[PDB]
Amino acid sequence: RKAPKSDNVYLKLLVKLYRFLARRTEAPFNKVVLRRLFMSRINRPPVSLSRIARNLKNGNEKKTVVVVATVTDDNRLLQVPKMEVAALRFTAKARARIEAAGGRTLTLDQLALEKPTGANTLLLRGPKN
Amino acid sequence: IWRKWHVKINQGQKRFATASALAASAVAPLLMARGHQVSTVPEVPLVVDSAA
Amino acid sequence: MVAAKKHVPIVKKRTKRFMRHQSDRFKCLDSAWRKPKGIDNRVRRRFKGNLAMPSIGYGSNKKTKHMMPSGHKAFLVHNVKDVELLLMHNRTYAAEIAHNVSSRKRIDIITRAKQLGVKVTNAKAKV
Amino acid sequence: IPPKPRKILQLLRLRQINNGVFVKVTKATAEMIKIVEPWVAYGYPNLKSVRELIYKRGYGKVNGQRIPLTDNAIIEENLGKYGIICIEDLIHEIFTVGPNFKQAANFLWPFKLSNPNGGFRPRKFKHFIEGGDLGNREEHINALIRAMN
Amino acid sequence: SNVSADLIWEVSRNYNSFLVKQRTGTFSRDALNLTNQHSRKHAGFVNDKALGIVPAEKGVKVIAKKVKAANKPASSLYTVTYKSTARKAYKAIASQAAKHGYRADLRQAAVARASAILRSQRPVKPEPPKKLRGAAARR
Amino acid sequence: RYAATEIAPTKSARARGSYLRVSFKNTRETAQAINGWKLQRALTFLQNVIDKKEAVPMRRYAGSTGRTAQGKQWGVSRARWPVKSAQFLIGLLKNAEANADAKGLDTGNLIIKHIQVNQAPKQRRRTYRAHGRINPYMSNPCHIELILTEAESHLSSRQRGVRIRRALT
RNA sequence: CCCACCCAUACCCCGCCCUCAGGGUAGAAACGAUGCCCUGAGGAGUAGGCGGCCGUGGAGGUCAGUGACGAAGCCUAGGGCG
RNA sequence: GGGACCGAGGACCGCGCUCUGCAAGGAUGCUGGCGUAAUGGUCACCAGCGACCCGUCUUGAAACACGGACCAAGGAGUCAAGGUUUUGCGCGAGUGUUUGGGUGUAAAACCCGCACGCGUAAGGUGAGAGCUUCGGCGCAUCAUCGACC
RNA sequence: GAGACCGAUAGCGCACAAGUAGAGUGAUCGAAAGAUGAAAAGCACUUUGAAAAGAGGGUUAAAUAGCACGUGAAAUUGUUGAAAGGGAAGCGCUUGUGACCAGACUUGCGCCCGGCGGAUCAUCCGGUGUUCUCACCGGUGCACUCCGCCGGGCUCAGGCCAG
Repeated sequence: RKAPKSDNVYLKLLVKLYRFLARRTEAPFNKVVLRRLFMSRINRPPVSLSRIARNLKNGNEKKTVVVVATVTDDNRLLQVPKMEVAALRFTAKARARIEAAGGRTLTLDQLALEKPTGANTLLLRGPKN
Repeated sequence: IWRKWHVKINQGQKRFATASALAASAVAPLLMARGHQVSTVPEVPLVVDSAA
Repeated sequence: MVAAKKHVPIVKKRTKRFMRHQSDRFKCLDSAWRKPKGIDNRVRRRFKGNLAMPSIGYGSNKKTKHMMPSGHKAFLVHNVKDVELLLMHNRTYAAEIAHNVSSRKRIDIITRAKQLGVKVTNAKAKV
Repeated sequence: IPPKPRKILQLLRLRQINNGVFVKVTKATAEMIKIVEPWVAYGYPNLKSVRELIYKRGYGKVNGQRIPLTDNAIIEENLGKYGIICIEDLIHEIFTVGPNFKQAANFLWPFKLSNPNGGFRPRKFKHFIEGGDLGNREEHINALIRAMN
Repeated sequence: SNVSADLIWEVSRNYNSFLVKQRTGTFSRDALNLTNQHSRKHAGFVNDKALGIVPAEKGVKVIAKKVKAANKPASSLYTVTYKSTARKAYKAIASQAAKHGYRADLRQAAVARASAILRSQRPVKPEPPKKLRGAAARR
Repeated sequence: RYAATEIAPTKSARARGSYLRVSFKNTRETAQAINGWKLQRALTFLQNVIDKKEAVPMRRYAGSTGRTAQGKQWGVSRARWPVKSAQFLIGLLKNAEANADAKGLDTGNLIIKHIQVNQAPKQRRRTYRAHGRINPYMSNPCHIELILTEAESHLSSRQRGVRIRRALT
């Protein structure tokens, strides 16, 4: 794909930023993020707070969590650990619960500033099935 | 006469659009791009005293 | 000024039009091109000695497209404000006053265009 | 054309008419050509034929593109890992069939030759030994190459 | 923030009140547009730093944007009228466009616009009489 | 309005008739017979047609038309005597002659410069036919107009050099 | 049996059009980036599928748009663009 | 040595050579006539070569058959309900104001109290995108052994 | 009271003396058909004609608006102008003839002299505005500096077809 199917102006800016990064860097992280900005919404399933909490259980703490999707809230999780999450969108409850725990929420353009090469990052995807 | 003349729009999207319209009204370049003669007025979000 | 920018020679691959099939025979059929949809018509099958079919092969050079023989590109103009839009394009564009512009407004457009050095395609209509 | 000769011509990169390729003689390759005899004329080229084919009609397959061989840097960038760094190394590889003939020949885009100057023969679709143009001419392919170049 | 030159271009690239569209090209009526062409380089109202030249009674009137007054239109344009020699006008305009990092890409375009206005202010030569040919000449 | 608009009305005399109940085809042929003639010659000819002394040639509308020796003057065999058409043409020629007298022209020098016959809106009359059909008998009227008028170098250097030498010698 | 010659849209070289594919383009002297530049290949086409563009009636905003010094419409062995 | 067709690009950069330079990543130099219907273009006609009348239907295909005197205007996959797939948008374990009520510059726009429709109330091993402090960590998904109801 | 409706083959069959004219024994069936001009100012008068009308003359901004009335396409027809035509015409490629035409060009740029006509010449000082180092106003700068014109010389670039 060359042009995203979305009509969002800010999504076009994100694509333009990461198209520049993918061309001028050798990081496969930037190519994955760029290609995920192009795909459809059904191809970008939501990632819940429970799923991200599972994936940093072992040793992936103090890392940057990056999903090119919307981050949702889960009522099954009673305690939310401190984490660094960057995503396309956050729900009102998921953003509040992350900030209440003590973590920080980022956008994809802030991620480019902080981690232009995807260093120390945990990249996840939602359940396709 | 049964032709679905009216359109159902989510109240969330209606309020999103109004917020975007208000924000664009504070942007000086967009005022000129829409045909408004904004050259002799200061403070594009022009606030006049309620006493006047 | 009157002289246009230096350009490659203007070539036209085909000069005559693409007449519609059997439009020479019927008055109801206009000469405007229509693609024949029949399965046995010899125009569609490209038999020799028949009318040609328009195609992208006849496409004119990109560097010479939309240029009149003088080497300018026509820009339709309705008032004096339109010719000042051409101030930066003396050598690349020419002014074409619209068919509904009055006689007195035409004099103003031509007077301004001469000041700007912009060529007018129809400067002698109502003179 | 029957399906069997069609596949061989695709495998020999003989897609259009007057396309020429270099093949090293081998029982694996000899039998392939013997099946496409009613469509090909082949023989043994000399040094002049190899030299003028590469110099005048030599194009390389660089990243899937047909790039003319106008400089030694083109050959070295694509065939320098085998020891071929110039135009004469490429000719030497093809003429004196060396260890890297497969890489040198496949690098060479199939040659696009003109129709012969002087014609083929009164009847060109008979075997060469019957007065035609098809089959093995052996050292007579050089005279044909001069006409098509 | 949410508003930038990149956003205003995205909002206003396809349609504007300044846009003129025909078959032979797209023009712009923006007063801060040096070449009157629709492009991000030349869209004055989009850009934070931009230039524009308009004729005066004698000379040129150059307007530049003030970055610290983007929300005050009445005090957002730095206006200089050049009524001296043509060469002095070109020197100031080019220095205005390049000596401090204020749209050095528009240096050549700005000087050309000043030249065209000064040339257009010159007296006009009378056109030669029209010559008839062939059938028209014989009638 | 008139069709021949290149004639100044001050130097000419004109006459006109509209919705005239005569055969269009017959009137067209007899108008063509007197085209370009003198006024007095046409008047004598049109009278002779009524008395069957001269015949009007049928050029275009002559399908299955008889032959006479009076057509030999025109070079055709098919000629006829449109009496009704001649009478209408006589009246218009007399009227145009009267208009010429009022203006002051010379009637002995007038020629028929322009004569035209056009078609009028058709009239209708239904006749009775067998097998359940009613046949129409549409008439064919015509318009007539006529006007009377008085009878009355960029040579090359080689080309220039050659011409100078030839002029000297 | 031998020599030369004739010509297909077929083969070779060059120009132009379009499509596809592969590359470049920001401490921006910077861009209809939906753009521009470089290289290579390809071009019949019914049913069918996808994309762009043209035209008509009406609506919103916009061109401080055109017009009795003449809108629209109609005629044109008068031109320009595609 | 004698002809023919062509001159694409537009500051420099490269490979090079016979180096005060050059035929080396694409034409320059000198000269003449004319500067107007002269080149060029549109029509009509003559001339040389070329060229079946369209559509429908049937059939492997033709042929037959059917419709066609001419022109202008009109003229045929639309609307509604219910399913369903894909794209964009909002919110997201929730979502849906517009039956209704309350304002209004009054069929617009703005707001929402109670129900209601649809949905919801944690392992081992091998691959595997992507990170890496080079030791390893491992999304989604698949294969296998699981665990629970 | 309104319309993102239709605009005289549309919209109700009916924008008009329309459920009328007309058809059928009857029940019933059922059309076509709007527009001169701001104002009739709807052509006095003269002449030819039996008349219908025609021609002058006149009203009018217009009769190229005369109640066969806004604008007035095509099929079809007349006249005039041009051309072609030994059992079809029409169509494609390429010249030629004849008629008819759109462009292009008319000079610009820059140097060297001479005659001028005028102080927005460089610098410095004050004020102001800005992109904070760049400008603009006022003064100084009253002439080998600067700006426009005119008269010469020269360079370069300029249209078409060619060698």
